[PDB]
Formats: sequence, C-alpha cells, structure tokens
Amino acid sequence: KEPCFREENANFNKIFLPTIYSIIFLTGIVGNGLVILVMGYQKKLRSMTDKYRLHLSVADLLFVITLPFWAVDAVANWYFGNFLCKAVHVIYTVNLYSSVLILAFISLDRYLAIVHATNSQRPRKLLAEKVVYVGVWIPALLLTIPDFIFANVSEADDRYICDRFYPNDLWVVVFQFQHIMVGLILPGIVILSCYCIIISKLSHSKGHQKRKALKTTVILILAFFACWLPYYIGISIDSFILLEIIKQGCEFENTVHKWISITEALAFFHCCLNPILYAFL
Amino acid sequence: EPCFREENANFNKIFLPTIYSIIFLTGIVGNGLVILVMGYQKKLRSMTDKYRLHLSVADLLFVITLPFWAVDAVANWYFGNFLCKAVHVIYTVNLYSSVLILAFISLDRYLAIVHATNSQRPRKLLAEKVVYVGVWIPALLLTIPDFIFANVSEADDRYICDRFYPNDLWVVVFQFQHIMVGLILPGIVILSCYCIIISKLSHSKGHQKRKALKTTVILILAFFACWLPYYIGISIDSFILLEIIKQGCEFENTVHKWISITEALAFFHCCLNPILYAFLG
Amino acid sequence: KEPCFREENANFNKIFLPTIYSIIFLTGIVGNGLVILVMGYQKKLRSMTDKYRLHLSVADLLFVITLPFWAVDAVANWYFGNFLCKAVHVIYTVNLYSSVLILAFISLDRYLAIVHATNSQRPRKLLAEKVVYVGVWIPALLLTIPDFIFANVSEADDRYICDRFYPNDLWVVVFQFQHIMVGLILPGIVILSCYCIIISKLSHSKGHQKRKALKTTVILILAFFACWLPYYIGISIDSFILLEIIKQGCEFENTVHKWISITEALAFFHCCLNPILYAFL
Amino acid sequence: KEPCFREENANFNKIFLPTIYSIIFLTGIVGNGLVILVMGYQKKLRSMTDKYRLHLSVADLLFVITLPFWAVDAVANWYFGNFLCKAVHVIYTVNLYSSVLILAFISLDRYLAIVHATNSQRPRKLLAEKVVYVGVWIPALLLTIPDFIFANVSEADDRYICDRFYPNDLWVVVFQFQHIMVGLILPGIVILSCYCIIISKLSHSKGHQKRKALKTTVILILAFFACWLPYYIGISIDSFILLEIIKQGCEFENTVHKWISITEALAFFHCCLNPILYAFL
Amino acid sequence: PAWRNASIPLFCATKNRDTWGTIQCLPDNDDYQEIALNVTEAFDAWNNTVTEQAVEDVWNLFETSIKPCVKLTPLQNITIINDTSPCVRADNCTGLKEEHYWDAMRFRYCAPPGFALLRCNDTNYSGFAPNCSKVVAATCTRMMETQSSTWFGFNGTRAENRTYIYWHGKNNRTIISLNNFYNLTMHCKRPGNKTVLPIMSGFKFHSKPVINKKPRQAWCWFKGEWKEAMQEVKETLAKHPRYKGNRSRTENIKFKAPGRGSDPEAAYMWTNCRGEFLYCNMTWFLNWVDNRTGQKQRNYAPCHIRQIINTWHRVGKNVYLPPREGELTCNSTVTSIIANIDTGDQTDITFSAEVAELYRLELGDYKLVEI
Repeated sequence: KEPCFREENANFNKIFLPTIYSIIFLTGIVGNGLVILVMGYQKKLRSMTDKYRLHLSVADLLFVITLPFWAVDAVANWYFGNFLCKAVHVIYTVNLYSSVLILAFISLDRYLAIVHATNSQRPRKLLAEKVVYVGVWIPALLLTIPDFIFANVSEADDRYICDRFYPNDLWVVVFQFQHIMVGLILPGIVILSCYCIIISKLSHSKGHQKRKALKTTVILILAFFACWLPYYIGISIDSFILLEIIKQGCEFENTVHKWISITEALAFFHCCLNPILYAFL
Repeated sequence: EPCFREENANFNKIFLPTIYSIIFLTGIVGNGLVILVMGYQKKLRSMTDKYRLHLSVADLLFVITLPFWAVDAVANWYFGNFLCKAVHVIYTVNLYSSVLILAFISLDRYLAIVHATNSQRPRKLLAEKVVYVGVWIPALLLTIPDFIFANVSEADDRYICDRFYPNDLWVVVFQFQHIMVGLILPGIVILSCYCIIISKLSHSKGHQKRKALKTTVILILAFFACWLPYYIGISIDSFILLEIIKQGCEFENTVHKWISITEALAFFHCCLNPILYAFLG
Repeated sequence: KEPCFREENANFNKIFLPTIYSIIFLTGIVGNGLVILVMGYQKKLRSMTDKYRLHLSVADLLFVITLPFWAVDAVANWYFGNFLCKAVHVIYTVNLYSSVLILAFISLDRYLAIVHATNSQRPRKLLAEKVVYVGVWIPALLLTIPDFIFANVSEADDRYICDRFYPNDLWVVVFQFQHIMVGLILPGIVILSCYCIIISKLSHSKGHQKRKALKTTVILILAFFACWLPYYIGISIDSFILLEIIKQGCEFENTVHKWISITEALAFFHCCLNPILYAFL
Repeated sequence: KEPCFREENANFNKIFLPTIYSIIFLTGIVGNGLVILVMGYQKKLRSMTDKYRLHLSVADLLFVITLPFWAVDAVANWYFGNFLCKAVHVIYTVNLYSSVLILAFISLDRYLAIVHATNSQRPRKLLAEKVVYVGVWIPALLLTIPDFIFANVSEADDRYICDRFYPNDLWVVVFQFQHIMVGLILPGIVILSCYCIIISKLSHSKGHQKRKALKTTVILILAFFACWLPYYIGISIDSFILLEIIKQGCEFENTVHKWISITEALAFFHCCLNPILYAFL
Repeated sequence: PAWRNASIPLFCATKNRDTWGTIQCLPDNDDYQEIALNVTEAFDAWNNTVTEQAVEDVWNLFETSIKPCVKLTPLQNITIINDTSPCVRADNCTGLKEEHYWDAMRFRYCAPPGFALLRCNDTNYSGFAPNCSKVVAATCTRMMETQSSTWFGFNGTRAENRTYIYWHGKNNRTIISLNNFYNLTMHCKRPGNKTVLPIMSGFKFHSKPVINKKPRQAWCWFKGEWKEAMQEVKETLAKHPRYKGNRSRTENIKFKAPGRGSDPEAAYMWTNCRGEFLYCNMTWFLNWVDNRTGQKQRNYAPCHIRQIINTWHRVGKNVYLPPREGELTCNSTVTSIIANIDTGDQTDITFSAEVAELYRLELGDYKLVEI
C-alpha cells in the first residue's frame, strides 16, 4: 500500500502551460475588451443573443484579468498571499459556472424564440432584463462560499503552493462530483433537449430562413462542449480513482494529474472562441 | 526468453475513454437528431435517406452500448457475462451491417446513373425489401460465432471479456475473415461500381444537374480512411499470430498499443452521417 | 571508432511505414485508375497540360502497382528474390527522376504558354507530342543502368534484405549527390527561372483571367516540392554524415536513418496529388 | 547548486532545425524575390500599405539570404570565420527589429487612414515617403551597435558556437529584457490601442465597406505575433530562471533551451507569411 | 569380553515409511549408543560383511523402487552461470549435441542380540587399519545414505570438517572425503514445457507458451569454494603415506578423466534426478577446477538424459521410460569423491565408477563381531 508516491517533476508542463496561458490571456483580454467597448458602451447591439454573449465576454474578461496569476503559479513558486488566492479561486469558479449557466440560458432563449415564436416576446425581454441576474449570477456567487473558506496557502518545503484544501477525501469526491453535475450534465440535458425539440419543430417548417442565425449559436455550443469535455472526463477519471476503485495505478494517477493539467490548460480556450466567432459569422 | 507479457500503456487508459466519451456524445446526439427528423417526421424525399436511416439506426444501437466499452477501457468488467455478450454482438452487427449499407448506397447509385432509363421499380425495391433481406440477416448470420465463443475471464485481478477462441488458428482465420468481409469484397464491389459510374459520367459530360453523389463519395472515402489503420493493424496482428513474422515481445506490445489507438481513431465512423447531414456535402 | 552499430530495432517506425504505404497504394490505384480511364481512354482532354498529367499518372501507376512489395519490406524481410528487388529499384528510380523532369517540361510548357502566347503554338504541340518522350521517359532510363547493375540482395542473418550495394563509400556519396542535383538543383532553377519570368510578365495584363489556370500548376509544383524536400534534406545530411566531416554522433546517425525512413514514407504523397487537383478545381 | 549540467546530444534538434530552416529559406527567397520583382521594379503598387510591405520583404530577403548559414550551424559547426558571424548576427537583429517597427508603422498608417480620413492626406504622403526610413531603419542600426561589438565566435573545443558572448550575466539578463521590451511592450501596446480606436470608430459607420481591405492587415499582425510569441515567452522565461529567481530546474533549464531553439525555428516562419498573404487576399 | 567375526546378516532400521523401507526394514527409534573400548582390532573397509550387506540392500532398493522397463542379461570466455541467468529459465544455453522414484531414504544397521558392531574411531583411518586403537562398540550404527552415483557422493553424513582419503592396499582405488566448511552444494534444474498465464486465446490479449524443444537437455550448477577444496584434496594426497609421487610438489598432481571409448558411467555424471538419470559432461568443470587456460572454464555442465543405463552392481543394462513432461529439480550436498589415483612422475587422479565404494566408506569403520 503506497500512500502517495508523489511525482511533481512536470518539466514540459512548466513550459507548455504558460505558453497556452499567455496566448489565451492576450487574445481574451484584447477580444473581450474590444467587444465590450463596441457592444455595451456604444449600444450597437440589435439581436437578442448579443446581451447573453456580452455577459459571456465580461465574465471571460474578468477571467483573463486574473489568468497571469495562474500562469505565474504554473511556472513559478508564487508569493502573493492568501487573500489574493481566495480572490483568484472565487473569480475562476464564478466564471466557470456562469459560462455554462448562461449557455443554458441562451439555449432556453433560442427554444422559446423558435417554438413559441408568436405569443412570447415579453418573456424574452424579462428573461434578458429582470430574471437574468437571479438566473446566473447570484447562484454562481452562492456556489463559491466553500471556495471562500477552503482556499489557503500551504506551508511546504518552500513551495508556498496555494490550492483548495479540503478536510478529507470524501469531501474531495462530493465536491468534485458536484462540479461534474452543475458544470456538465444538467445544462447538458437542458441545452441538448431544447435543441433536439427545436430541430424536431423545424421539420414542421417549410425549410424557412430562421436557421440562418442558428449556426453561430450551435457552433458556439459545440465548440464550448468539445473544449470542456476532456477536462471533465479527466475529472471523472480522477474522481473514480478516489474511493479506491482503480487504486492500482499510482503512477497512472500521476500521469492523470499531468494529463488533467494539460487538458485544464487546453480547456481554458472558452474565452478565445467568443471574439473569434464575432470576427467570423 | 520467458514468455509473452501483456501490458497496456497508461496513456491509452486516459486518452482512450476520452475518445469513447466524445464519440458517444456526438454519435447519440447526431443519430437521435437524424432519426427523430427522418423516421418520425417523414422528411424523406430521395432514395438514399432510407439507406442513411439504416446506417443511423445501426449507429445508434452501437452508441447506446459504447459507454460500456468506455468503462471497460479503464476499469474491470463487473457487469456480467450476458452484458458483454450483448455489447460484442451489437458491435459486430454494427461493424458488418454499416459496411453492407455503405456498399448498398454505391450499388443504388450505380443502378441510378448508368441505367437511368429502365430503373424505376427496382431502386424502389431495394428501398423497401432487398436491404432487409440482404443486409441485416447476413449481418445477423455473422454473429453466431460470437454467440458461441464470447466469454468472460479473470486474468490476474482484471476482468476482461473477448471472443475467446479455443486456439490461435481460429483467431487467425477469423481476423482473415474480418479482412475479407470488411475490406476486400465490398472493396472490389465499390471500386467496380465507382469505376463504371465515373467512366459513364465521362461519357455524360453534357449535363451536371445531378451533384448529390458528392456527399456519397465523401462518406465512402472518409469511412474507408477511418477504418483502414484498424484493418492494417489486425492484418499485422494476424501475420505475427500465424508465425509468419517473428520479432519478439516488443513487437506484439507495440501492435497492441497501436491497435487500441486505432480502435480509438477508427470508432470515429459513428459521427460521419450526422456531420455530413449538418454540412449537406 | 565504431562505424555504424546498426542494431536499433525500431517498432513504431515498422508500424507507421506499412500503414502509410498501404493508404498511399490504395489511393494510387483509385485515383490513378480513374484518371487513366478518363484521360487516356475516353480522350476527354481539352488542354495541353493534361497530357503531362496523363504521363505523370502513368509513372505514378507504375510506382503503386508494386508499392505493396515496399509495404511487405516494411513489415518483414524480403523473400521474393533479387529479380523483383532489381525491378522495384529501377521503377522507383525512373518514377522519381521522370516525375521531376516532367514537372520541368510542364513548367516550360506554361512558360511558352504565358510569355510566348502569340508566336509559340507549333512548339506547344511539339512539346506536347514528340519531344516529351525523348525528354522525360528514355533519359530516366539512361539514369538507371548503374542502378540496374548495382541493385541486388544481401546474405544477412536469415533476412536477405533488398537494397543497392556498392564496393566503396565513394560510389554511395556520389550517387546520393547525383540524386541531389537531379532532384533539386538544375530542375529547381528551371522552375524558378521560368516562374519568375512568367510572374514578371503576368503583371502586364489588365486583370486577365488566365491566372486561374496557373494556380493548379503552382499548387501541384509547390505540393510536390514540399512533399519531397524533407527526404531530400535528410539524404543530404546523411551524405554529409560520410566523407569525413561530421563524425561526432552515432546515435545521431541512426536517428538520421530513422528520419530518412519516416520521410521516405511521407514523401510518397507525390503519388497522391495528380488525382486530387483534378477532384478539386 | 549545480552550475550548468550542459547537455550533449540535442539529437532531434540537429535534424529538425535544418529542415525548417531550408523550408523557410526556400519559401522566403521565392516569395520575396517575386514580390520585389513585381512591386519594386514593375511598380504595381497602388495603395499605401504595400510600400511598408515591400520594405518588410526586403529586410526579409536579407534575412533569408543568410538563413543557410543558420542551417549549417544547426547541422554542423562553424567553418567560416568571425566577419560572417558578425554579419549574420547584425542582419538577424535588424530584420527582427525592423519587422516589429514596420508592423507598428502599418498600424499607425491604418490609424491615420481610418480615424483622420479627412484632414490627414499630406502627412500621410510625408509618412509614406520621407520619415519612414528614419522611423524604422535608424533605430535598428543604432540598436545593433552592441551586437556589432559583442558578436564574436569563441574557440570552443570542437564546436565554435556563434553566440553573443558577454563579460558577465547581468548584461545578458538586461539585454534579454530590453529585447523583450522592444519586441512586445511598446509596439504591442501601440498596435492594440490603435486597432481599438479603429474598431471603436468603425461602429459609427452604418455598415460601410471601408473595412474590407483592413482584415488582411489584422491577419498579418495576428499571424506575426502568433509565430513570434512562444519564442518571446521562452526568452522571458529564460530571463526569469536567470537572475536567481527559479533555481531548482537545471534539467528544466535544458528544456527551456531546447524549447527556445525549437520555437525560434518555428518563429522564423514570419518570413513565410507575407508572400502567401499576398498570394491570398 | 571375547568376540569373534561372524557372517550373519543384520536387520535394518529406517525412518522412511515407503514400501521398501517398511517391508525390508524396521522403524528406527534413534537408539545410537556408543561405548568406547580400550582394545585393538583390525578394520577393513573392503573386507567387511556390513559393507557388502549395505551394497546388496541398496541394489535391492534400486531394483525394486525405480523399476526399469527392460532388464538385460548377458546372453574461450569464462561465463560463470548462476540460477538467475536469462538462458537458464528458457533452457536454451549452448549445450551438448544429441547422441516411481524413491524419496529421501536413509537407514541404519542394528545388530541382533548377542552381536556388536565395533567402530574404529581413529582420525588417521584410511580405510585399512590393522591396529586401530580407538575401538567403539555400538549396537546400532549411524545414519547412512542410499544415493547411487559415480564421480561424487551426495547427502552423505560422514562429511566432516576435514579431508581424509581412503586408500585400498592392493590397487589404486581411492575414496576422498570433503570439507563441510566450504559449503559444497550443487543445484540442478530442468525447465520443461514453459506455460504462460492461462490460454487467453482471443481477438485481443493473445499469448503463446514456450514449449521446450530439448527434453534431453538439463543443467546442473555447481557451488562452493571448490578451488580451496581442490587444494585441500591435493595437500591430503601429498600428505598420504601411500603417496609415491612428489609430496613437496602439488603441481605434479593433476585431476583427470577416463578416455573416450570407455563406459559412459565412468566418463559422465551418472546420477539420478527424481527418477530421470542424467549424463553430464564435466569437461568445462575439469577446465574450471584444473585452471586449464585457453579452454572453456564453466561452473556448470550440460546434462543429457538417457533411457538406458548400466547395472553398477551386477552385469546387465536397465532401460527406463521416456521422460515425463514438467519441471525437474534436484538439490543435495556434495560429500565425497570417488576416483582412482595413479602415482608416478605425474600424479593422475582419474575419476572412477565404483558406486559401492561410497557405502564402503560409509560402513568401513564398523565391523560386526559376535559376543
């Protein structure tokens, strides 16, 4: 029974992670700031989805303000205290939950716009004006008080590595699974069920021209899910490694840690695709 | 030399279930969308829609059992004997059947373009009955060895199940039959009808009104390119297995690593019909 | 001083080589049979450069009609004898040289097409009909009689490998040298000189639409040279590995040999392009 | 505290570096020679961007005319002398600084083209003709003077590495950091800020078609920074592990050096992008 | 008391409960009583009735236990290889070219009442002492060994911490005992049909067992400080009173083997391995012992199996079954040497095939007397 066998070598990770972090950070801040000062400041918006996509860009802009802290933690032993660590983890998690919640929200708006295309226009206005903040923002603030209380900097052999420290492994399992539910599956059945029934409703149409704006939303949904899928699969694999199920692979757990850092950096691409999709159609 | 040692690399054990999960997600979404837009709303207009409906139904019965293989690739099979009998029979019936309809579409197109005048009833005949009397029941005829030889085994704290033949001669002749059913006979069939239709279309440059065959040849070439490295892999495994080429333990282990990898990249043929319907070309 | 120490037994090399050989063989038969049927037999052709595409497809078909022996040599050792080894080496050399000379001839044909568009119509048909054979086909057989005498099999440890053998290293480096000049140096400045002349004379047109016919020739030439160049620089570095210059690495030498095998596999995609630029427009 | 732990193999680098060096050399000389031959001699220039694109291409031509010396140093050791080492170093530095400065000039030209479109036409001609040479070339020659003294080749045991040799290490760190400053900090801020004003004032247009020829300049800037930024973060990270901030990774220092060489070769592909961007539109 | 020599056969006592041990011998109660006597008696290892009785009982056990199928009547590199070598476990080393077993049985001889077995406890006893001062009376003897082999002796209980040489007074037959301080043991292992993890004959994860292509090839590996024991044997031979060679030069002593064309019993390792009777070539072993430079010096010997043997006690041959499938292993302690020593200008130690001389060593000090 080997307890840890902790291998924290990660030579290629310490170079590949900051390169992807700096690429994603620079394109995120440039595109998100630019799209904010053309959408929100100038009030250039005309459609209905542009408000939710504006919410996506301000959330991801807040993410890419604090992304260089993630880069300097990834390459270096960081020294910026515990209040900053709590701030970094809370803004990363409110972005991570607000993205999927407003993705479900914009899919619900697309369903209510296509299926109930005649007698529902003020529901879209109240959906985008009144109940949007209580729909995404304050639940995403509600699922962050454990991050407010559990983010602390360790006292190591000089590392000073800050990570979300939990009481026991069962807490790791239940919180990581709770991330799995509220980050992958429940917006998954919501988005996929609404898109499936508006595809089935589109068969009753005579090949009408209401699907010309559908392509950008469906390719945003598909690229977002393909961006976040391998990281969540690695999360589920690491969670199943816990509770002593596939416990034979200690060095397989080490390569799962290396792989989950790699797809964590790769899955951080959910801020780049929004102004790129603004650049194209 | 002591023996032959069997071991799978840890990089396959994490990248591989990632591949089955993404293939499962897009396969079930696209095939459910295609089936619920074709076989329930009756949006069929052409004759190839029935063929692609047969491809889609065989696809969805493959995808609905695919996560069993996904959890097999990481953890031991603790379901039962009959469950992996079911997953094996549905895998071989999908893999054979999809080859039969994927040749039947080319056969229909050969009977369409070359014999354009005197073919109105028989194309409808293969639309209704000849696919059911010559695709599924030959495919069901090639399951009864798996219905008799598939079994479970406990080999050193690892529950795997596979079509367990009594000797290596059965394995080598069944991998050979896998080549002569998957590649060879539909290969000369599909090359003969495509060569004849190309040579007759070269005589028919006077019109270009029918350009719906581009999706068909794109599907044909992408299916063959998706399945070719797997067939080359089992051919190499067949060649080492009948001791016509001997290289040692490392060649068989490299072949097994590569053959799981091309299982991963050859399971991509599920998401070929829905992306081609999403592109119309 | 250890000369070579050629005992490395690479495995992913020996697995990636036959699948590349098999896929390039299959697309060689498919595309070259289609283009030979629609050019040489139906006489569909409407231009002058299609005759050069026809002859290049004949040379590529002569390559891929026996490329499976290269595939078997990649899998296991040669068993067919020395006569087939001689035959495959001479067809490899005539195809390798003659493709480059017919690219030179088609670039010359485009040069008299673009520059001398008024007074060159009889050298156009003279280059198309008669002097093309005595320019590209038979001179490639004048550069294969030393290959005809110098190709044989070896008496190895139950292998009998098939390769060209020479009594001294001087013959080896001068034949690698003549491969460098014949494949890159003088036809390369032929392509460069004719192409800069026609790109200087192209700008005098007032937005003419004759540029769109040049695009196929330039993408074919660029794809051919970008496909063939890494093997060329690998064999140039391997030639400089001899002749008493850069003896410091033996493991560097065997990795150069592995790069030579990989680039020789990847450089056979010049048997792929001539149908591909006909399938696309 | 191990000082160096110098590597000795650099195995895949010594074969991969001359391949990409010859690729970029060949495509650079072909494209830059063709574009100079059409727009510096035949005078096909109509716009104002193409003058700076020509000057960028001529600095590009002086870089590709000496890239074979870099290929020789990659695969072999320096056999030429000291004056050629000085020459290749000064020409590499003026090319590197002049490309960044002239893309900043492209950004400033677009700034006065879109923002001050009504009152700035005579200083537009002034900036196109006269002060451009003082703007780009004179600071490059004033900045390469420390290169012009510090370019020496030391008599190493067998290698004779052409490198900028320094009396100490603080000068290395401060010159690397000023290289980072001139590469990124001022001109990236200038480019991104000016393009922010272009997009901000572009929203006042009611769907005008004045932004059609601007996308090629944006894709030029984005492509140049996309190749150049991994090398820039590599040298920045090398400066960070230097000056004794990160100390544990001497093997990670070797990884940093390998990454710096590999993405220096990949970042030399900014020579490639101007001719193919002129080939497209 | 007054004692006389008698030819009455004794009854054996054993601890093994096999068929021959129970049928022919009594159970043993380990009643080893020894009384020292201050008398002088003559003891001969070869003219002893107890040695002949032990040889006859050993031959009867060898005939009855391992029954032969047919009974016939006359009508430059030095590669020291241990048990963990890669060629050892696969049985593919460079070997020789192609040309019911009893278990751990050990018994004692107990005299009948009215009889005694006087034992010569002399330290300088060379198998023939006409005047032995240390005479010890014992009703039951010590615990002898029934293993039959040429060239050597295994599992003997008389291997003391010294070397003593038994020499017959009429010829050059010699029995040499070994030193137990050097820990002189051997190991022999025959790998059979090597199998794998069970069959796993399927589409993926398919294996292949390694069937032994040479059932007639075995390997015994030979351990201990044998150069020091060789020097001790040569020193005891030079210090022997019957030595006619140069006693101050041990280099004139040289170990030898019988020439080719003789019996395979005297020229090879005529020994048993769990019912299968080996025939090994100690030429590499003789080069390793004698340090003959320029030749193959190995610490092992390639062993060849043979279905036929020769009868060591009587005249005839015995043919056995073909060897069975599986792994064959043997382990014992080397205790004595059987050889013939010729004295002259160069002393030659030619290894003999007298299997009976092992039991003559084992029961040579004991002598049956009639009280």
